Amino acid sequence: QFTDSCLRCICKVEGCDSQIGKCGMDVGSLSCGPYQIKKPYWIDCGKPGGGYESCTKNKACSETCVRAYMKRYGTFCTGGRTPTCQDYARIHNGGPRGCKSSATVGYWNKVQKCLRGT
Ligand SMILES: [Cl-]
Ligand SMILES: [Cl-]
Repeated sequence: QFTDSCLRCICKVEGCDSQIGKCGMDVGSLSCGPYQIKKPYWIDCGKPGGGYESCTKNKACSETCVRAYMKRYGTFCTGGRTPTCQDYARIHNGGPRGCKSSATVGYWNKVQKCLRGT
């Protein structure tokens, strides 16, 4: 299962409480809030909340979205194998195929340093 420890370390790498109420475009598309959720991710997690900006600026609604996204795409990305936090963090960063993409390994390494207290 996608755990609170996994979620917390994804939050930390994305900016977490410092991004409550905030959106930005510096990553290359619009990303909002403590988990830096983009609009297609909010569509894919089931459009929780009052709207994209309303949900993803808010920590609790963002966590509803992330949890739904991991439940929906985790075993999709792994092809049926039980997912781990490595898979969940890599699909947060890279999309539903992210757990297989070399481009998300660096992101997992940052999450894993949080899980190790580095
Ligand atoms: Cl793991
Ligand atoms: Cl790469």
